[PDB]
Amino acid sequence: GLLVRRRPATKVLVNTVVPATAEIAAALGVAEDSEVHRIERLRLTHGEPMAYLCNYLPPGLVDLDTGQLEATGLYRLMRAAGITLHSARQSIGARAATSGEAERLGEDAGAPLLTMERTTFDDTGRAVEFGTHTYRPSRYSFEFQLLVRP
Amino acid sequence: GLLVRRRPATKVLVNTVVPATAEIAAALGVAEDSEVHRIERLRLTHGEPMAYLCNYLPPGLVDLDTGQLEATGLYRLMRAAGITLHSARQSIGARAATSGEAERLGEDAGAPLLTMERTTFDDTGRAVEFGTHTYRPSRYSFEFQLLVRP
Repeated sequence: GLLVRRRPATKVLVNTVVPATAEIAAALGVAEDSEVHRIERLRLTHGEPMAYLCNYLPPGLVDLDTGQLEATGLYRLMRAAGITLHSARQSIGARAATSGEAERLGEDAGAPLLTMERTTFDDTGRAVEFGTHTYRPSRYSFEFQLLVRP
Repeated sequence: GLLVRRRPATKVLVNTVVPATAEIAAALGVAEDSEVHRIERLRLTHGEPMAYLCNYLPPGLVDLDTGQLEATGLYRLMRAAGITLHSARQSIGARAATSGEAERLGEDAGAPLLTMERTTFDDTGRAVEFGTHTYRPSRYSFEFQLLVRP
């Protein structure tokens, strides 16, 4: 079996409620146009922008107060509200940035970005969080160790 | 603790012996300019190029016959020669492709590529393999599941 070990400042840009598109509904297992929470954060290191984090949560899970979010990570907050985080599904990829995300991060439109999409589930196998993220490749990379564990 | 589960055709382009640069020596724990094996593979899916794989092995580990390499994966071959693979260190990133890798893969110079670097160690904690890879982001992504395991 394969065990894993993974090898900044946060500013909230969006804290809203929104109807689920098909992609979001699919990820979270809710109905299209049902309401979900949309959060957007910029993460900076040494005052420079590192990553752009968009997250979607299903209704009635957590109190999403902007501010709490600038203090601690989203997972810590969720556990704090007594959500159990049991697994996550992840895909890591790369894209040319469109004008929007290129601006938010301080980069030219078309410049390569590191992307990742994640869905997080609880004890009962329900999606609890869906994230769609971009990272400045000159500023960030996914670092981990894989271990064969008896 | 965090367990992990991961969610083509191969053509050998280079099978050679080469002096270690500082980067390669560092990864593998050998001396600069000491000799290492350099392998290069193109992986294709449906006859289209998916990834460009450069690997370096320290001397006297495996018989690296081109051909065997078009049949099976590099890890299987190494285990086959009785190497124990115990862990690996990985970093995943993104780059604009330079003319070289852009050509090899069928892409314009500057087009975003998915990159990954990996070092693999055996039972005794020695590097056994160092890989430096590129992936066409429209053709590939890193897919996995993370599990909290009692």
